[PDB]
Amino acid sequence: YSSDLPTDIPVLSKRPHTNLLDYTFTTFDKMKNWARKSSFWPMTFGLACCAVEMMHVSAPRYDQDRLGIIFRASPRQSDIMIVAGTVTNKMAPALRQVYDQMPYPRWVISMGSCANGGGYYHYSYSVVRGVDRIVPVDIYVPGCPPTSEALMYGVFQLQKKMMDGQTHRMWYRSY
Amino acid sequence: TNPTAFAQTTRYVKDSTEMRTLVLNLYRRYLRHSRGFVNNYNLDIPASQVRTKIRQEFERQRFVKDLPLKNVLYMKAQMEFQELVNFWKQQCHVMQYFESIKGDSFVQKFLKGAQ
Amino acid sequence: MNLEILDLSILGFYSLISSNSFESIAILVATIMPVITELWYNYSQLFALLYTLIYVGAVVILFVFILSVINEKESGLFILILVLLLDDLDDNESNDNDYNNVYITDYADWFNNYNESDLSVIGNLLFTEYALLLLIISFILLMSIIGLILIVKKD
Amino acid sequence: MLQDLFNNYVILVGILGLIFLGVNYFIVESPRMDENNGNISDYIEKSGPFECGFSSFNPIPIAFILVALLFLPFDLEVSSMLPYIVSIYSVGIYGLIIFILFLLILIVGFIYEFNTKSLSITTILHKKNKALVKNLY
Amino acid sequence: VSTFPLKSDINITKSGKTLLSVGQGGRSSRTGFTATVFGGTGFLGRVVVSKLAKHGTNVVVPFRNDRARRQLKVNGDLGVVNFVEFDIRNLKSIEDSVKYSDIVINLIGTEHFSKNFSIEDVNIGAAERIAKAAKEAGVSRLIHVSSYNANPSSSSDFYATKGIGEQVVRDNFGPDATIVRPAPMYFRNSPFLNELLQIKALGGNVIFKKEVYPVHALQVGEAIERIAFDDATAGQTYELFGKERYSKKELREMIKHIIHIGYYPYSAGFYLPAPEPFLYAFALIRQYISSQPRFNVDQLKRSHINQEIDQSAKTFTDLGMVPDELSEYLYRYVKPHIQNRTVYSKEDIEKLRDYVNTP
Amino acid sequence: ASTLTKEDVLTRSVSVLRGFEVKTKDIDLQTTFVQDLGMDSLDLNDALVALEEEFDVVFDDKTANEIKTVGEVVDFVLANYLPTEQSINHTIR
Amino acid sequence: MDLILLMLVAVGLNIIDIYIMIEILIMGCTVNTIYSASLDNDMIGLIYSLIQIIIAGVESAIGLSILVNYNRIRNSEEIE
Ligand SMILES: CCCCCCCCCCCCCCCCCC(=O)OC[C@H](COP(=O)(O)OCCN)OC(=O)CCCCCCCCCCCCCCCCC
Ligand SMILES: CCCCCCCCCCCCCCCCCC(=O)OC[C@H](COP(=O)(O)OCCN)OC(=O)CCCCCCCCCCCCCCCCC
Ligand SMILES: NC(=O)C1=CN([C@@H]2O[C@H](COP(=O)(O)OP(=O)(O)OC[C@H]3O[C@@H](n4cnc5c(N)ncnc54)[C@H](OP(=O)(O)O)[C@@H]3O)[C@@H](O)[C@H]2O)C=CC1
Ligand SMILES: CCCCCCCCCCCC(=O)OC[C@H](COP(=O)(O)OCC[N+](C)(C)C)OC(=O)CCCCCCCCCCC
Ligand code: SF4
Repeated sequence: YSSDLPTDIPVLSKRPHTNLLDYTFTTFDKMKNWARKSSFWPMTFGLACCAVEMMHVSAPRYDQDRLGIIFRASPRQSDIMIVAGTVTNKMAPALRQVYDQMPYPRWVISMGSCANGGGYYHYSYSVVRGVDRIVPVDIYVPGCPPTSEALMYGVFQLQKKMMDGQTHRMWYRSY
Repeated sequence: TNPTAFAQTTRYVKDSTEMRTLVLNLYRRYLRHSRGFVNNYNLDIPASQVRTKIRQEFERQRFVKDLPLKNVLYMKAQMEFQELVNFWKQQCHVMQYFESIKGDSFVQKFLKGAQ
Repeated sequence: MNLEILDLSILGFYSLISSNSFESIAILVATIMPVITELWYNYSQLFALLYTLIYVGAVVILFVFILSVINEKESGLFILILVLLLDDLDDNESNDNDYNNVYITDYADWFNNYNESDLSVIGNLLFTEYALLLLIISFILLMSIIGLILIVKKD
Repeated sequence: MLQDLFNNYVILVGILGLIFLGVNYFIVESPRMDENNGNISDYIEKSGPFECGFSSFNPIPIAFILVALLFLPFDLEVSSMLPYIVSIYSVGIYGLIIFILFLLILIVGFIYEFNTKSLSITTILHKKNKALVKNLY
Repeated sequence: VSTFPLKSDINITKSGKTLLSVGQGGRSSRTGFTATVFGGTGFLGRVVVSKLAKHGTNVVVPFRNDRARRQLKVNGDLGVVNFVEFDIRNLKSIEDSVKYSDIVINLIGTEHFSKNFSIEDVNIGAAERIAKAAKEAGVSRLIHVSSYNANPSSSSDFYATKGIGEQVVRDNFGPDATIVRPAPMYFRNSPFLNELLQIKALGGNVIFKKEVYPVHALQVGEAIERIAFDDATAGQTYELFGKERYSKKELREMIKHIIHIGYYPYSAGFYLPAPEPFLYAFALIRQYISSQPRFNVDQLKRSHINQEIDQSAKTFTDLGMVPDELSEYLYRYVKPHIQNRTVYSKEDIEKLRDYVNTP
Repeated sequence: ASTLTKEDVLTRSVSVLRGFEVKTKDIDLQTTFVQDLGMDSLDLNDALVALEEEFDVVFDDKTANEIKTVGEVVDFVLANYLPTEQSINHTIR
Repeated sequence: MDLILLMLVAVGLNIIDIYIMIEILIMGCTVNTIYSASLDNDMIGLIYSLIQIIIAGVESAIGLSILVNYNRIRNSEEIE
């Protein structure tokens, strides 16, 4: 057959808009990502001492609600899952069931040392050494516990990633 | 306080013969719930398979001799019954319970690293 | 193109294929709504509302109330279609051909200077002319209140 | 009089309903776009019940069932007072005396349910106590 | 898998690198390899990638979809699974995923041409660029995946381009390259089965009369794993298929009967007799109106062609693995879509299969 | 009602017994369980539980050590057979 | 095609389904009454319709009250 693939055509995250369609599907991506950037509804998965900080963000001093963050208990209504606190072995199968029920798109934030890599209880017979063995993670917040601002900083960095989503342009250019 | 479903008092049995009859009823209790274990945990193996594995479990350790260690083996097997019948173990643990499992010559172990 | 006919044809289908008590309850609502709508137009608007306030608002949400306390368990397609198509051939509940296919009119009169709603006349008659009917119906409702307790209340 | 404007409103709301149904089927990114792991029907893990994470396997009391049944009488009582609302004047005193009788009969129904405590949920299955008494012999 | 995949702890590649595996084969063990799995984010890749990472082989997975690569990192340990953003039209990004790679696996293959790629441009143009670029970086081993009915002279676009994909690789990577032909695999969210479970399958009689040799995707996932760690299997052609022969129409009624799906099949749309021109016209019309990959004109022809076993190739037993039958695994993979559950065991599939064939 | 008779239990009992390793294929009322069929504890429990799955009758702990013949089980089912209660839909409509 | 009793096929196979059919049948008599009352321009017929709706309402309550007690009877063991 006849085939000729160029070589200097760049990757999607580096490819500039060229024609008018590349501006149309960038509008749809920004408009759609802006909706998810603002309506950032995590799930109250507080497990351990890290959960106290996740409450203090909702406290009047920081007021997560001002940024459009409204915790939703049910996984179906929550598009984020802030895994805060130690993930014991007795919990890990249950955590996977809660994660798999989140409709796409879905993000996971690992807050604190226990959720990241084991933390204090890394050498425990009944502690998962890092929740990344169970669910994919998009951002890691370091601390013990991370300060209420550190979680907000971790939220902001993930927001900056969501605003970089290019799904509807990917169909036009990478698919 | 009200004890949960399928509970028994922890008693230090001081008879060889009574322990024999306690076990025999227990083995039937597992077989009676053979259909349930398939439907409760959604196991891929049919009802006859579970009974086959349960029999392989009961046949395995029937030759123990110490009565003080008979009660301990009867006590913990009761807990395994109580945990399973009350639907306490997660689905994954039962699936992996039955999914567990000939050696190799010295040259085969020498080359790769043995243990 | 009376679109009222199509809706009944659908309801005449799901009634035959109804399997569990979910389907039968939905038949009741899907019967009331063509009743309510065809009464809102055409004949009487007052009783199109009086259906909704009483039928749906009192009995139908009591149907689904008890049904959740009852149970939830569990020819072909050409026969069901054949049954409907033959059942649809004749749809004249009357057989007075002159009375069906001839239209009429009424002549308005200006004598009733005291125009009032149809409900005001009903109240003006049910509360004065036929008060006995009203007072017996109250007595029946009293019987039900005492009747419903004795049947259900175990003690 | 003249409800053509209302009719168009009813049509518009009906048409607007489909727009709520259809807009999702067009705006959402396809399954391959986010993770491609599976369709809704195939993704049984997601398309399943939620029970706080752990998998599991309404016999309502008499009172709850009894309150619902007693709604049917009292609702027919209230909804049968509609004729008196639009004709409170013309029926005059005679309608007013009939109307009060139509309630006093229904008050006896109200009185009867009050005394028997039929509405209360009641707590008889539990909360029992006894006094310890020595039985010297 | 078992406990440790490598036959010997020290393995020398064709490039002279001396790789020593460490550990007892756990998550925290290593094997010293670096297997770049192109198209790893796909259905087949997520099995190829998973097995390689858990045993300690570094996996470089070039992706074009950003949100689909996140789940591949769970399988490996820290640094085991690596990511490179790329496109087949970006040559430089291709050379980023092969610079440190000792194993290069090719899985890229499409059935539907899009507004950016044709069937040839992917089964050949991607494969040719990938294979030739890997050689220039001193890649020791290349493994390739093609159709199960590769034929240079076939009138089907998929089979014609996939066959030429075998030639163009061997003229680019050279004698070292290997070609593996997988039969339609069945697994969770398998494209082979997703067509059978769909209720509204227009042209169901025509599409499902094709014949196949279904193979369990896990074994093919291990089939590449066995080949990866061995240098004895260079320059070969492998066709992997299952012993017991099944046809889609035999499966479709077998599938439906397990789900217990009187009047319903006649109404919901299970059997949609449609004219042959209409099927050809419908596929063409959607090809310019659709936005997601639909049923293609090419799969209208493939439905008339049955699977052919090639005797020049080598079976599973050549690698020491006995292929598993669809009977022992068909029930569990549709168990998501199904008083007392009836589990259709391995033998009882025939008794179901008996009930389908009986008129 | 209890529609099982003595013959019905006896006829269907053999088929279950023909499904397990039995020393002789001749089984009737007089046939034993431990002696004629050579069944030990675990072997005999599977057949006894199997008859519970077909005859739908539960054997208690009192009879456990007191079972010696297959006629007793056949006669036991008749004394302990009831039809499961049918919901309001099945019974009256 | 009503003389072949076709409506019996359209009824469900539970006691609650029989209750529904009766109320549909009684509702047919009210719609006929409203048809007769309106055309004649008679408010005596509309009084009859109001009574039919009210009376048929009570009958619904008594039927479900009996059914609920009947259904409770089967599950009336109350051992715990
Ligand atoms: C706003 C309109 C929304 C309509 C939603 C349902 C549309 C389907 C058509 C139903 C209306 C036709 C009239 C018959 C009443 C429904 C009886 C019925 O059988 O519904 C079937 C419905 C669809 O399921 P299906 O697969 O077709 O049947 C087999 C299901 N195992 O399965 C069901 O049991 C229905 C589940 C939802 C029940 C909601 C309450 C019923 C709908 C009330 C509003 C509709 C009013 C009627 C409109 C049509 C009037 C002719
Ligand atoms: C496109 C058309 C669609 C039409 C829809 C209906 C299709 C036909 C369905 C079956 C019709 C049978 C009934 C016919 C109508 C009822 C009888 C009737 O009204 O009379 C018509 C017919 C002849 O009447 P005719 O003599 O012409 O009267 C003229 C007087 N100037 O009377 C007859 O002689 C009919 C013969 C009836 C006698 C034999 C049957 C009765 C015995 C079996 C009854 C079944 C059991 C019922 C038991 C009663 C319960 C106690
Ligand atoms: N059981 C089966 O699935 C069958 C196996 N095969 C063949 O085996 C091979 C494995 O494919 P399989 O995983 O099973 O199915 P998929 O179609 O899901 O695999 C496609 C993979 O290759 C990528 N791909 C396709 N086109 C491009 C492109 N222009 N540029 C970059 N990447 C591209 C995809 O990227 P991405 O997904 O990230 O967009 C994906 O990673 C295929 O060739 C298939 O035809 C033969 C018959 C059926
Ligand atoms: C009818 C449908 C409902 C309403 C639709 C609107 C919903 C809200 C849209 C959110 C948009 C958004 O988020 O835009 C804001 C984001 C945030 O910037 P950033 O993501 O960091 O990239 C920007 C920086 N760059 C590109 C260098 C990396 O982009 C923009 O600054 C877009 C550019 C500004 C556009 C201004 C001109 C267009 C005006 C259009 C209005 C008349
Ligand atoms: S990381 Fe520290 S604060 Fe957070 S749960 Fe673990 S021990 Fe508690």
